[PDB]
This record gives sequence, C-alpha cells and structure tokens, in this order.
Amino acid sequence: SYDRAITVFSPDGHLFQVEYAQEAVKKGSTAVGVRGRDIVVLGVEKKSVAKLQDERTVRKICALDDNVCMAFAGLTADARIVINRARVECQSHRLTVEDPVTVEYITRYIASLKQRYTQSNGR
Amino acid sequence: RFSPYVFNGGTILAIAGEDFAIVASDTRLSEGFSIHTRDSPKCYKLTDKTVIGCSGFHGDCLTLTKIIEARLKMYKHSNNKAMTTGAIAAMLSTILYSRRFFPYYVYNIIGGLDEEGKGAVYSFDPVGSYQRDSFKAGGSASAMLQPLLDNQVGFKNMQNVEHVPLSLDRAMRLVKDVFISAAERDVYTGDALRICIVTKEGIREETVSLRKD
Amino acid sequence: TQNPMVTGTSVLGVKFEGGVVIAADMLGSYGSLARFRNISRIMRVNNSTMLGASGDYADFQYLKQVLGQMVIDEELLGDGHSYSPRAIHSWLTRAMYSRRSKMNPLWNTMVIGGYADGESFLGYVDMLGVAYEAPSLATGYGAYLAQPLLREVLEKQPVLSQTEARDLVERCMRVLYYRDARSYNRFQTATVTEKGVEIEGPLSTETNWDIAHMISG
Amino acid sequence: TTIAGVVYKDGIVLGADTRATEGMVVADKNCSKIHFISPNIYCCGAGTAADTDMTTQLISSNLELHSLSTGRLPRVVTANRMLKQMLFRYRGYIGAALVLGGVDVTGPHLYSIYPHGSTDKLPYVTMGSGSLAAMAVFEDKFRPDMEEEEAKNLVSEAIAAGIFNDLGSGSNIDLCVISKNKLDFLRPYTVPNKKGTRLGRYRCEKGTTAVLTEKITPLE
Amino acid sequence: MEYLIGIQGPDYVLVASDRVAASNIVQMKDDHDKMFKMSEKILLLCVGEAGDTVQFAEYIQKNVQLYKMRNGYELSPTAAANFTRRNLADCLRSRTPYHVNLLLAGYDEHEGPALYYMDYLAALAKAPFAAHGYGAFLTLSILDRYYTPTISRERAVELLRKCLEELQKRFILNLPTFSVRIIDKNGIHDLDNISFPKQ
Amino acid sequence: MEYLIGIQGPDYVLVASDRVAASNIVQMKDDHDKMFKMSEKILLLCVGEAGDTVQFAEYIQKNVQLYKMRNGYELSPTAAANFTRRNLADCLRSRTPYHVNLLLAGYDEHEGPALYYMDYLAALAKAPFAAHGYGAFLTLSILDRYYTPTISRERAVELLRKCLEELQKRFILNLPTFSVRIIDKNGIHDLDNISFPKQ
Amino acid sequence: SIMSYNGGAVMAMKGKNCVAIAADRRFGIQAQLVTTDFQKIFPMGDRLYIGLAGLATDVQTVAQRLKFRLNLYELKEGRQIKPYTLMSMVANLLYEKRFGPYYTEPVIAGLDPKTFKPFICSLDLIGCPMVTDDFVVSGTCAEQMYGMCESLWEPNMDPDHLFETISQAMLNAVDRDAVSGMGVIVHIIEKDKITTRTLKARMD
Amino acid sequence: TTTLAFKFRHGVIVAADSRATAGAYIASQTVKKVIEINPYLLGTMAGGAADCSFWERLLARQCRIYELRNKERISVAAASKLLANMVYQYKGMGLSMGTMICGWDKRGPGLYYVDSEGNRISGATFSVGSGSVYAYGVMDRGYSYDLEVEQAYDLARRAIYQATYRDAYSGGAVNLYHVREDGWIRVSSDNVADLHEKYSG
Amino acid sequence: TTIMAVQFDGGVVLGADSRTTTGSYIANRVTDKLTPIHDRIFCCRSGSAADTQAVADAVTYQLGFHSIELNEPPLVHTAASLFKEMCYRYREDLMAGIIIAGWDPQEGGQVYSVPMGGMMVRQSFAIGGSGSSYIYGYVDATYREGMTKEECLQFTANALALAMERDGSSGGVIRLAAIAESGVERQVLLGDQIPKFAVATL
Amino acid sequence: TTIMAVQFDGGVVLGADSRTTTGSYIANRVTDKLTPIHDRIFCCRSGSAADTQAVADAVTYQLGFHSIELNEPPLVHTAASLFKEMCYRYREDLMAGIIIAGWDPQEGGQVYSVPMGGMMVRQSFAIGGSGSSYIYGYVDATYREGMTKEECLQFTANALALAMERDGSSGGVIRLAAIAESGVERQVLLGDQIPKFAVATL
Ligand SMILES: [Mg+2]
Ligand SMILES: [Mg+2]
Ligand SMILES: [Mg+2]
Ligand SMILES: [Mg+2]
Ligand SMILES: [Mg+2]
Ligand SMILES: [Mg+2]
Ligand SMILES: [Mg+2]
Ligand SMILES: [Mg+2]
Ligand SMILES: [Mg+2]
Ligand SMILES: [Mg+2]
Ligand SMILES: [Mg+2]
Repeated sequence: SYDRAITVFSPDGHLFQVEYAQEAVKKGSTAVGVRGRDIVVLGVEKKSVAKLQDERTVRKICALDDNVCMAFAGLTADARIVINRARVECQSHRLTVEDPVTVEYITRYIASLKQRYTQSNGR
Repeated sequence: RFSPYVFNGGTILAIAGEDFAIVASDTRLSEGFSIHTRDSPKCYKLTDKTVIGCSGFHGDCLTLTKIIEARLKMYKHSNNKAMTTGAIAAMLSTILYSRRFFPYYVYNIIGGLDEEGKGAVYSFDPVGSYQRDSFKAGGSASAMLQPLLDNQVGFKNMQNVEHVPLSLDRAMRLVKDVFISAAERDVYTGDALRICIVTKEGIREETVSLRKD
Repeated sequence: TQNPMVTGTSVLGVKFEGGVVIAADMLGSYGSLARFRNISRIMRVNNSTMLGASGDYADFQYLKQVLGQMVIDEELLGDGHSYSPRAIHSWLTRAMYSRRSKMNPLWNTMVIGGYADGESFLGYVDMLGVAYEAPSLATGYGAYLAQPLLREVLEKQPVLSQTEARDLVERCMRVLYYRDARSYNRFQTATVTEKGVEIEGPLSTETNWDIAHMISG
Repeated sequence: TTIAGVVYKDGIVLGADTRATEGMVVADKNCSKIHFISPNIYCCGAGTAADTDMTTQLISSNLELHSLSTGRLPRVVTANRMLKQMLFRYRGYIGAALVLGGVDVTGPHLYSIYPHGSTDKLPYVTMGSGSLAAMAVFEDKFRPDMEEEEAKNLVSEAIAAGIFNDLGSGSNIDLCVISKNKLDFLRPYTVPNKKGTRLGRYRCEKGTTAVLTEKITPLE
Repeated sequence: MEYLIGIQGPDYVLVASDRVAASNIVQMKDDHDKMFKMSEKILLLCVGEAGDTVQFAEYIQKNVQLYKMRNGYELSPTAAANFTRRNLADCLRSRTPYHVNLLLAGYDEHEGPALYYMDYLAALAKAPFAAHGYGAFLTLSILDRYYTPTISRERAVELLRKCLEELQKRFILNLPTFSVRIIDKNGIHDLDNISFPKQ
Repeated sequence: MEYLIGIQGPDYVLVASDRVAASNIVQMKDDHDKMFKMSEKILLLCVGEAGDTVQFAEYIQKNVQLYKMRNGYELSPTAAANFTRRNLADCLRSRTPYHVNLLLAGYDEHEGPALYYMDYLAALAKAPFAAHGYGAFLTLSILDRYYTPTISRERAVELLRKCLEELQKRFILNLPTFSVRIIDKNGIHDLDNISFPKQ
Repeated sequence: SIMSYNGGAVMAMKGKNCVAIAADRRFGIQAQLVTTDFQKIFPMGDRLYIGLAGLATDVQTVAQRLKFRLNLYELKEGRQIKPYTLMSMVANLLYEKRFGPYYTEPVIAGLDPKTFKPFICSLDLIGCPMVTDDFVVSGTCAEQMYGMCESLWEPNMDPDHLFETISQAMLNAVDRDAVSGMGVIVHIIEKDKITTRTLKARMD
Repeated sequence: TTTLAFKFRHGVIVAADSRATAGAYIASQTVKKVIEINPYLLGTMAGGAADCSFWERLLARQCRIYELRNKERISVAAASKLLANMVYQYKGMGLSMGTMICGWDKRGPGLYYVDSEGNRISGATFSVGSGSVYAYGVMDRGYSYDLEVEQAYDLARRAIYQATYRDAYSGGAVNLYHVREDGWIRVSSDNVADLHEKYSG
Repeated sequence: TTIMAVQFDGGVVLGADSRTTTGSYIANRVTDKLTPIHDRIFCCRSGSAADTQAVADAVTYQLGFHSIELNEPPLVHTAASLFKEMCYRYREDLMAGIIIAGWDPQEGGQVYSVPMGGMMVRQSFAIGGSGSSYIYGYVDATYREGMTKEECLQFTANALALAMERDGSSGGVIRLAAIAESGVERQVLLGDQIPKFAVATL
Repeated sequence: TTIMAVQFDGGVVLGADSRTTTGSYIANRVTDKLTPIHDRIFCCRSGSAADTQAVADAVTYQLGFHSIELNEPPLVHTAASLFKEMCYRYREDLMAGIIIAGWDPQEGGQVYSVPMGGMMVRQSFAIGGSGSSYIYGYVDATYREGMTKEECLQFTANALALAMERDGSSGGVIRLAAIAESGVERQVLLGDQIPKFAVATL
C-alpha cells in the first residue's frame, strides 16, 4: 500500500493540497442555496447546456436520503464518491440507530470524511 | 481429557463498619482430598486502604492478583494518584468480564475505606457482577458464615433488639466465631485464620488458629 | 500436550538449615511399562536453584531447554544480576499458567529447590498454574505417602540438618517404592547450599520384605 | 476415613478416625467405625456407612448364632469367609471396605476385605480415603511382635497421619486391642481436635423470637 | 408461532400475518408486525429466529432503499426477491447464517402482482398463494380448494377469512389478530385487522 | 396443554378444566372433559400423559364405587384422596407408573368442602385453591391476590372468570372453552361452560 | 438433584430435660410454592416426634409406612416405643430399599418414655443413623443450618432458651435457601408438656 | 428474579425484586435490578447479573458519547437498538440477558424489551424473570393506561410482591421507579416482610 | 501380575510375583498368588482378586467332594476342567487368567492354561498376567526340553524376575512351589535372592 | 513393527522387520523400515507410515543443508535433535516411534530414542514398535557390554526374530545395517536365515 504523506504543512503553516483542492472547487459551476421557512432552494449555475448532452446524466443536484439532499461544486468524479458515501451512511444510521438521519449529522459526516482525506497517507 | 480448572477451597469474609473494614480468610489450600499447604491466606494488600481476598481456583487468583497490581501502578503513573477502593472495584469488574467466555473461576471480596473515610465491602462473582455490602462471605464456607451474620450483624429475625453499630471489637469476634464454627463443618476450612483490618491508621494483621483436620 | 506419553512419577523436596534437597527416581514410565530406567528428572537451573519434574518427560525436557537458554542468556551479561529461586519459580508459574490458558498444557508438576541469602526456597507448580511455597513438597503419589511423613516430622521439629533431612528423604523414597506401582528403586538426590547445586548418582534403598513370610500366620 | 490394624506379639490393634461426611461437609464429628463382631473379633468399616453397618451387624448376628450352636468361640476365617462371600455376591454394590481383626484358638488374625469381595491376610493394613497416609506410618515404623503399647501407638499415629492429611478424615482416634485374654475397646483413645473457644456471645434471650401461634398439651 | 399468508390476484396481492410475539408460554406483545416496507410497491413478510428476522429484514430493507437513492428508480419486486435470495443464500454457508422464512409481495407497473416464497435455505419460488408456519399446514389445502387465478380482492379477503377462522378452530396456538395488507398499482394499502372476540 | 383449577369456599368447591384434546399442532376434540365422578360428593380432576390419565382415573373411580357397594356408604373425600395417593405413590416405583397430575374436589356432610392437589410423584396436599398446567403459572398469583376464605360461589365464579380471561390474554395455547362444576351439601352440579367468542 | 425437588429443612436440638424439633412449611415443585401448610414433622407417640425432609412423596410415604410398623410394635409389645428403638426401626425400613431408596433423611427428637433422657438423631436415605448430644439437620440448607448451630447452641438449656435458640437457627438458615421457608414451626417437648408454635417468618 | 415495566398516562413504571441466587442458595437480597442507565433512561436486570450490568453500562457510555456529539438525548428506540445490536453479535455464546429499556422520548413514554436471544420489541407492559408469569397475572388484571399515579405504584409494587410469593427465586425488597418527562424518580423500596404486613396485615 | 508354570518329569514348578494393585497403588506387595486347590494341585491367579479368590474356593470345594466321593487322588485335568467350566460359563462376569499345575498319580506333572475366554489347553509351560507380555521372547529362547526340577525352578525365577523389572503391575517378592509325587515344597525369594540383571550404562 | 539399534565401539547395528499392516491385512510384507538420513546416519521407523516417511524426508532435507552449509559430516546428535524437534512440536498430530543410530567422527557410534511424546534419550541399545514389548525381558537378560559388530548384529537378529514370532503386527524379512567410519553395509535375512526357536511340544 502507498503510504506517502500527500497533504503536509508548509513553512508558514499552510496545507497546499487543501488550498489546491479549494482551487478546483473555484473552477466549478457556481451553485447557490437559500434557506426559507417552507421550502429551501438550490440552483446549479454554468450548466454548459451543450444540448448534444443529456440533462439527467449530469445534474449537479442530488438527494442523499428522504429528508436530505445536496449540491456541489468542483471535481465531478470526486463528488460522485462523496455523494454515494453519504447515501450509504444514511441507510446505515438507520440500522445502528432506528431513527433517521439528521440535518447536521450527515453534514458532519461528510466534513469528517473530507478532513480525514487531508491527513491520511496515500490520499 | 483436560480441565483447565481446579477447586482449592478456602473461604473469604468481610465486614464494613462506620470507620473500618475487615477481610478474613482461612489459610488452607487444598485439592482433591489433600492439603497443598496449611499456610496460604487469601488476603492481599492492594493500597493503604484497600484489601482483596480471592477464593476458588488458585491458578486464577494468582494471575488475577498480579494483573490487579500492575494495573494500579499504571493508574498511578497515569493520574498521579492511587486508586480509590471504588475505582479498583469498578476496574476488577471489567477485568473479570474480559474473560466472560473463559471465566476466572474466582470469587473476590474487596475490603477497604471509601474516599469519605468510611468502611466499604464489595463482592464479585467470577465474571464481574458486583455490588457493595455491609458484610459478605464467598467460598466454601460461604453458606455457613452468612446466616449467622444476617442475624448478628443485620439483626434479622430478632424482635425488639438494639441496633447498635458494629463495634470493631464485636466484629473481630464475630469473624473469629463463624470461621471457628465453619472450621467444624467444612473440610476445606481449617489450619488458621488470618484477618486484615483496614482503618485510617492503616492495615493491621492478626492470625487466629484453627483445627488442622 | 493433551495426552502424556513417557512420564515420571512423584518428586520430593524438603528444606534444611542452609539448603534444600530434592529427590526423584530415574524412571520414565510409558503407561505401566518401566521403559526408560535411567533418565534424570532433576535439573540444575544456575547456582542457587534446582528443579524436579513429575509428568510428561518430553515437556520437562522442553522446559529444561528454555530454562537453560535463559540462564545462559543471563550469564552473558555478567552484569552482576542473576535469577533467584523465587524468580525461576515465578517465571515457571507464569509459563505453566499461560499454556494452561491456551488449553495446551505442559503436563508437569514441579518442585523448585533453592538457596539464596541464607534463606531456603522450596516451591510447587502445577500444569494449571497453582503455585505456592512450603517447607516440604511431594507430588504424585508422594503427596499421599511421603508428605504425611514429612509433615509429621516437621510438626515436631521445624529445623532439620542436611543429614536429618537426607535421612527422611531416603525413608520416604522407600515407602514410595513399596506402594507406588510406577516408582523405581533407583533415584537421585539434589541438594542446594551456599556451595551450590549438587546431584547424586544412581542411589537405592534397603528394602525389607520379611512380611512376605507371614502368609499363613 | 482412615482405618487400620496391626498384628503384634500378644494380639491385635484396630484404629479409626471418627469423621463422617455428607459430601464435603462434616455430618458427624464422632462416628463409631470399629464394629463388634464376636467377643474376640472386631471390624473397622470404611465406605458407605449404612453398608458397613448392616454387613457388619449381619455377620456378627450370624456368628452369635453360629457359636451359640457349636458351643465354641468364633474363628476369624469364618467372619472373613462370611463377609467376603456376601460382598462378592453383590459384585461391589455393597460399598464396604473392612479391616477385620480378632484372636482365635489359632491366634490373632488380621484380614482386609474389599467391597468386591477379595481379602488380604496381612500383619498390618489400612482402608479408606486416609489409607495411603496411614500406610506410610506403618511402612516406615513397623516391627513384628511389637508390645501392646509399642503397637497401640503405631496405630494411633497412622490414624493420625490420616486425620490431618486427608480431608475425608478428622476428629478422634478410636482404638481396639484384642489379645489371648483381653479386649480393650478404647473409645476416645486420643482427641487431637478441639472446637475453638467461642470468642463472642449470641445466647438468644427469651422473647427475641416473634411467634405467630402457640399451643400446649399436658402429659402425665 | 408465526404465521404468514399471501394470495396473488390478477392486479394485486393480499398478504397477512399474526401479531403475536411469543416467548415461553406467554404472548409478550399483542400487536406485533411481521411486515417490512422495502419499496412503495414491495413488502417483505419475515418470520423465524429471535434476532435473525429483524436484523436480516432491515438489512435487505436499507439495501433496497440505498438502491433507490443511487439510481433514482426502485427495484422490481422480482429483482428484490433475487437480491434477498442472493444474500440469504450467501450467508447460509457463512459464520452468520440467518434463520428466516419469508414472503415477498410486490407490484410492478409492468409485470403485475407477484408473490414469492423463500426457504431459510434460500430456495426461491414464485407462487399464486403461499404460507409459512404451522398454520400453513392447516390452511394451504383450503386455498388449493377455493383459489382461482382471477379471485378478486373481495373474494381474497374472504378466502383469507376462511384460513384465519380455521386456525381459530384447529390450530392450538392462540393467534387472535392478523395484520392485513394489499398491494396494487397504487402501492401498499393497510386494512383492518381480522380479529376474534376472545377476552 | 391441559389446565385444571379449583377454589374451595366455606360450604362448596368450584372446579374447572379446559375442553381441548391436543395432538401435534391441532385440537382433536372441541369438548373434552377432564373430570371424573367418584362419589355423589366427589370429583377427580385428572391431567397428564395420553393413556395414564383415563386408565388411572377410572381405576381409582371403579375402586371407590366398589367400596360403596361393599359397605353401603361412600368414602369421605379425604379418604379418597389418600386412597388415590396410595396407589399412585405405589405405582411410582413399579413397572406401571402413572404420569398424571390431579385435583380431588369433594364435600363431606361433616367435614365440609375440600380441595386436594397431587404431584405425579404422589405428593398430597390440601388447599383452599390450586391449579395444574402452564395456566397455573399465569393464574395462581391472581387467586392469591383476590381469594378470601369466605368468597361466595358468586365471587368464586368471578375469580375463576378472571383467571380464565388471563389465559385468553397471556397464554399462547388456544383454550376456548372451560367445563365448570360446583360441589356442596347437595352434590355435584354442572354449570354453563365459560366460553369466548372466537371462530 | 432429586432431594432438592420439593426443598425443605428440618432440625432437632437437645436441651437439659427437653427436646426441640422444627421444620419449614413450604411445599413446592422447583421454583413454585404450592402450599404453606405442609406437615413434615409427625407424632410417633407422646414425647417422640420424627421430622422428614426431602422428596414430598416419600416424606408422606415413609411416615405412613412407619406408623403402620410403630402401631403394631406397640400392640404386640405391651409398651410405648423407646427413641433408640424407633431410630433402629426407621433404619430398617429405609435400608429395605437400599437399591431404590426413599428420598428422605429423617430427624428424630424425643424423651425416653420411662426416663428423662432427651434423644435426637438423623439418618441416611438408606438408613444409616447418627446420634448426637447437640443438634442434627436435614434438607436443602444443611450448610446454612450447621452455620447457626455451631454458633448458637449451648450445652444445657431450659425450654425457653432452647426454643429461642432453635427458632433462630431455622429462620436464619432458611432465609438463605430459596426453596426452604414460607414459615417455620417448632415443637418443644418437656416431660410435662408439648409446646407448639409457628414462628413469624418471611414469605418469599 | 421478577421485573416489570408498563407505561401509562404519567410515563413508565418499573419495579423489581432484589434476590440473587446461586442454585438454591440466596447469595444476596440487596440487588439493584433497576439499572440507573442515565438520569433519563432505565434498564432492568434479569438472566445474568454481570451480563446485564456490563452491557447496559456500555450502553450508558454510548448514550453519553451520543449526547455530546448531537446535543440531544438519544431516543429510547435508538438506545434499545444499540443494546440489541451490541448483544446480537454474541447470539449463541451464552450471554443471558432479559431487560426492559425505559424512558421518555420526543415520542412520549417509551418501553422496550431486549433479549440476548435477539428480541427487541416495544410494548405497553412487560414482565421478565423466573417470577414473571406470576407478575403478569396480577398486573394484567389491573393495568389501565389511565391508571392514576398512586394507583400505578400499588399495582406494580403488588405484582412484584405476589411473584416473590410463588417464585422461589424472587424475593428480598421491592424496588419501584417512575419515569417522568424530565427524569426518573426512585419512588419506593420496601422489604417483602413489611409489604406482607400490609397486603394482609 | 506375572504367573508361570513349568512341567518337569515327576512334577511341576509354579511361580508368581506378589504385587496386587488398584490403579497405581500397591494394596499388597506380599500377596500369595499360588493357591492350593488340593493336596497336590495348585493354581496361579491373575485378574480380579475377588474373582480368582471366589473361583478358587469354589473349585476347591468342588474337588474336595469329588475325591472323598471317589476315595482317590483327583486328576490335575479334572481340577483344570472345574475352573474351565466356571470360567467359560461366567466368562462375561469374570476377569480371571488362570494356570493350573500339579501332580497326578495317573498323568504325572501337568500344566493347564485357562485364560480370559474360558478355553483350556495343556502346555509344557505356561505364562499369564500383565507382565507375561515382556517375557515371551525370553521364555521362547530359553525353554529347553528336558529341564530338571532345578533348571525349571530357576528358569521361572529368571522369567518372573525380568517381567517384574519391566511391568509396573508386577513386583514384590517371587514365590515358588514345586510339586511331585513326594509332596509340595514352597519357597520365597526376597530382595537379593531375586535374579538380577545390570541396567545398561555407558 | 519391531525396530532396534545397538551401539558397538566404532559403529552401530540397526534392525527392523518388514511388516506394515492396515488392520490385519499386510499391505507390504517387504517394507524397508531403515531409512538413510545422511551418509552415515540412519533411523528406524515405527508408527504411521505416512508420518514417519514425511518426517524423515523433512529431516534429510534439513540435515543435508546443514552439512553443506558447514562443509562437514553432521553429528548423530544433531540428526536426533531434528527429529525430536518435529516430533515434539507436532506430537499431537504425529504417530512416530523413532530410533536414530549412526556414526559420528566426533562421538563415534550412537543410538538415540525419540518415542511418541517427542522426548529424546541416548541409549546403549534401543527397541521400539508394537513387537518390542515381547522382547524386553529377552533383551535385558541378553545384552552384554562390550559386544562386537558381530555379536550385536546377531543379538538384534535374535530379538527381532523372537518379536516377529509373537507379534501379528511384525513379520516378513529381517533387514539389518551396520554403520561405522568405514561406511554402511546393509543385509537381509530371508526365510531360513532368520533365527529359529522350536515351538514347545510334548
Ligand atoms: Mg453529456
Ligand atoms: Mg486434553
Ligand atoms: Mg497466602
Ligand atoms: Mg483432615
Ligand atoms: Mg436468485
Ligand atoms: Mg451477510
Ligand atoms: Mg396418603
Ligand atoms: Mg397399579
Ligand atoms: Mg407427645
Ligand atoms: Mg426462602
Ligand atoms: Mg420466593
């Protein structure tokens, strides 16, 4: 197994691999979200309507559970991975506990996944 | 085939008074219909205010004892203080439970003082189930000693009696009596009876004699 | 070991003024067959401690192997430190217990004899890990035929001399020969004193069979 | 139990502890283990108490009936025969291990009988859980033709070895000496075991026990 | 002891189960539910050993749900049955085998109503009607006797009514109430429990 | 599984039993009677093994009757219980032991009402109220709870009614109907069966 | 085990010119109580009682069959059975079933019919007898009972200090035995009277 | 052992005897079979003493972590579900556990029965232990979701007592707890000796 | 146990050890395993002490009556037959390994073996008991036809000595007995008298 | 099986029968139970054929490497140790009764026994296998200190002959082998060549 340390601190205390990741997010299709009181909304910008495309197979909007969903901006492939990992955690939070997944809980989970990947060898 | 257990006998008793705790055990170690040694007390000092007595399979009592000793040292290095009688009891519980599926054939009784200075006694079953008591006995004479204490120390089955506190003096003789009576009916009890007294002043030992038969 | 094969019967040990003595016949039985009549079931573990083993001879040879390396190891350091009788007895108890806990015991009951700091050491160890110290020790049948005699003597004279003791051992090794069907009247005697560990060649005991002529009467 | 017997110059000596146990608990601190067969024959019993009793009582009874007809005094071989042939017949189910001893027109005889029915004619024997301990005493300190006192104590020493070294034995040491003209049935012969002196008081004072019902009845 | 029954009609599937949770000689629960919601058009009727039923059922459950979230569309009742069969049969020779017997009732907006039966050994079979438990022995003959490939849900609830009465008659196990449910093009619809006037 | 209950009042004795004859998983008889007529003031409630119950019961029965014909007068319920106990206990260590548990309810025009309980081991005990079968476990506590040495037969039939409802609730065995009977200075009187509205 | 099927405890004590005998009252089948008024002590003549512990059926049977024999003995002999003789009578009845014994270990307590002599003994389920000058126990709490006895018994006791002693031994032993209890009964026999009291005890 | 719990209008009642045996020998009668999991969750002790104490203590640990991580008390279902899960892994290994997990959720009074056999069910009332069948008897004849607080106390306390009567392995003192929306309260603790000289005294 | 019997012209030699154990404990190290059945007939016993003792008394009783009834010395073959009858008949309930040797005015010196099964066979010399297994090869390479009451009496002494050496179930003292017309002479070999063989060394 | 080895001054003698059975059927009446471990080291095998064969190949492999690595003749004691290590370590899964004998430039002729348990002991001469029980007494009364490669070679021939006579599990032909500095010479004793002893008659 590959153990190299990919994300490391620099002279002034920076984590470039993270700052670079953050840059890839910047080069992504804008995405906004607003919290109402009866309906929360989200819209994905620069959808580059190439028309020869196919709407469904590329919507930067996804549902994770029956009470949660998400939008993302950045490397397309990565999002997929993270999306389907939260999806799994959603159903597993119901097998361990009986109640469903919370608003924050699932978000925390995703954050924890990302944070981990900034401090694990090989990744 | 091969059993990894043996019954060595020996009983253990303990009482807790306002300001003292007593832990007693005969000193006979046997196997089969024989006696390994007449001088093998089951009482051991853990700290300056905590004593433990172990009966059952001597192989396990020995191992268990050495495990407890080491773990206290660890706790000390780790928290900079000695373990309170209550924490030792809580710990011993988990240690016994780690062998839940291959039990330490052991009946332990912890006798000492709680942080508040009062006397304390904790009894355990081989897999860690425990609680605190005023007095308790485990081991072969177990069912022989108890009844007399329920009566004398618990004033049970007695109408219009004086619920006077167990004077350390009266205790010390109750201990010697039940063990002397037990030594009469339980082939495992005999030879001698060592007592360990735990107080604010420390731990003091006394060895009374019993039938060598 | 799940099934002992070639075994050695009882082992005796009593302490005296300035030393301890151990006795063990030289028989390696295979069931009821006196198969190996000339094997030593005693071992010298460094200058202040000796060991005697009952049970599976193969396991005993094993312990003898590991203990020998241990002593050698320690001697290499020549750091002025060396296992004491209690130490060897302690290690053995940990070892025997460890194996018993893996359900794969070393089928032996052993007597550890030692002398260090003007004090006499005598320790017992089971294959189950039961261990203890006492003035006299007898395993196997010896625990039913020899230990009652040994105690009898000591309950009336706690202190024996190397000679008074060797007298008792010989008497016991005789009773054992008369009653233990798997004993052999050809043993060894090991002694430990400030001078060290000494093992004595093939010995035997005067046996008296004059009751044989009392069939009729 | 530890029972033993020895053959000395003038007769025989029988020993026996006095402990009886129900499992690993002492039921009787003073059981009588040396049984009477004939006036010149005694038997120690080890094993199933009840069996040791009834078999011993029966042979006794049958011998009192026997000598009551022959007009002579019972012989040891006869007790031995009767006993062994019965025990054998029960293939070991009558758990009686016996140490038979007595004096004949033919002299002092000491037999050991096992529950399955075999017997041993020997100058000294032991039976019971403490038999190996006792036998040690004998094998180490036995001499032929000992004097009454020189044997009378070798036996109490072997019954002692048993008492302390075998959890199945304890309490008192009873003895029995039978010679060409004497029969000393020394019940307590030694008593090396005493109940420790009560260090407290518990006497229940009248009134401490709450009662729920009373009823008296006068006799005459 | 647990009872499960299912009758497939031409456009729906009716299924029922008892509501007793037995232990020793006593009923520990008056209203126990043997059915599990997998999809909007699928139910898994599960009975068996103390922990194996729930554990397994919910496991197949959450995994069917996960499929929904990952692809957007649900699994066909036919595809779920082969799924659950795959797992049960794969655990059969594992360290964690599940001792459960079950019924999988579902409706496909393309294939129609479907009722599946399954052995704790993981043998899978499709069938017009089926049952599990000792009750099955006393009631499968009735269904063979009155079942028609066209029985309407009015009839079905009556055929069920018959089987259920039979148990109140011959079966020696209490079994007072029975959860009932139907599945058609419009999903899973409850129904009143079939109950019997016993104290 | 068979249930027997008896409550002794100050002037009578009320007794009841189920009417199911079980075998395997089915009730083979809807109206089975666990009671046997010994005298005009005596009943023997018998339960147990397949042949042992009838065989033994009738044996003690015909022998009590024989006593009547031989002496003119009947046996006191107290004397019958010691009779039946003698035989059962005498067969216990025989080649033909009887595996039966029973209740002996009777009235003596001199001693009053009496209820006896008996172990298949032949242990005999007199008692104000008693039961046999698994039902006993779920109902003896009730009786301890509501029984008074003076309960009247109106009360008794109600206390019984309680125990019987409990079985319809906690017990897992069907048990729909229960034969009921009373015994007083005027003999053995039947009573309506306590039944429950189950199909 | 067979002996602890119905549970139970029985005890006898020796005073100066009196004797005591007590027994719990529970009649149960394993965990379940069935009766609270179960007799385990039976009158075998005036100043002579036998206490039976163990398996309920044999308790009743051994007692009934023993009475049978006791009555005839008294009708043939022109007297009232002597304790040492009733003991030998039960020892014979039990041993006749040596290879299929009754499961009960009897306790005998009484006074000589023509003397002061207090007498107590207990037996094997197969008839081996034991006579002592202090006490005897039988039942599922032999151990608990020995405990009390070796710490409460005094050589000579007047009827009242005997009653209070045997009553304490029972109630306290029986309270550390799950299948013994539900009340205790005591019998104190004096050359002149028979005092019978049912002590106040736990009912669990 | 005899334990029980039922929930009504005013929460959940939980009672239990205090006897512990070793074969027929009464080893103790001061056993606290109502395990004070959290000041908001209660558990019972039936089957193996150590088995129940250990796992539920572990559950207490898990609940506390949960609370610290979600700034919310864990739901009764969730808690009981943790316990069920922890225990299921060892099914077949001999753990012996019969317990009722009680509390007050965002769903109201909560009561779950959990086994070492794998069972885990929500119910109105539950009795566990060797003396359970007896307790059921009196409890069933007297249980109403509308019972008044002081009425519910008598019932539960009575049920356990009646059991200590018939079941030889139940006895000692009778413990009683009441689970209210805020937290649980330790209602009473009376010896059986006393309770007798009252139910009939 | 180790028993053995040899036939020489006008008589027989019989030998046995004196060990009788129960497990590994020697309950008698001086047992007398050569039992007199009749004036000049003996049997060696191995197996259950109770069984061999009980059987021997029975045969002695049977034979004593037979001879008085015939007023004649009993045949050795007869004594063997009486053992064989009981040992075959009760083969499922006995554990007896018997050898019968003695002198016959009609057949002279003879030795019969009656092992476990209950079979009976006459032999030049016989060996039985646990220890016997260790002395077959010996006995096969040493037995000589035509030995004397002395050579024989010494031959069994060696065989029993060897066997006692290797078998835990055998030991104690060696008892012997020679029977011939003249009568019966029994001797014993204690300690040193017992043949010895040096335990192999370096 | 019956195996045996004897030590004489400059070497050793080794003998074994050739019988290997499965139940009561002889699957090989000509088995070669003396296996070469190294140029001048041999072992006799008794027990599970599969076990003794597998173990011997293993030791041969182990020893062959050890010697080349040291460029020296291996010690007999070493070869014994390698068997003892495997036989002790896997004592619960092997059924091997082994004897190792051979010549050592450093210790000369030697014989080691490694029985079932896995123990190892050096002896003047050793015997193993089922048949060994019948030749203890023989071997004890015949072994002489100071025998010659000839006396010895004949001594085992008798012992193996006797044993083969009484043990069903032993028989066939007697294989021998003598090892001394000079080398190793193996011979066989068919039919008549096998020592004989007259079966006792009238
Ligand atoms: Mg596209
Ligand atoms: Mg094993
Ligand atoms: Mg100590
Ligand atoms: Mg003793
Ligand atoms: Mg499939
Ligand atoms: Mg799986
Ligand atoms: Mg009767
Ligand atoms: Mg009949
Ligand atoms: Mg009277
Ligand atoms: Mg109780
Ligand atoms: Mg109770």
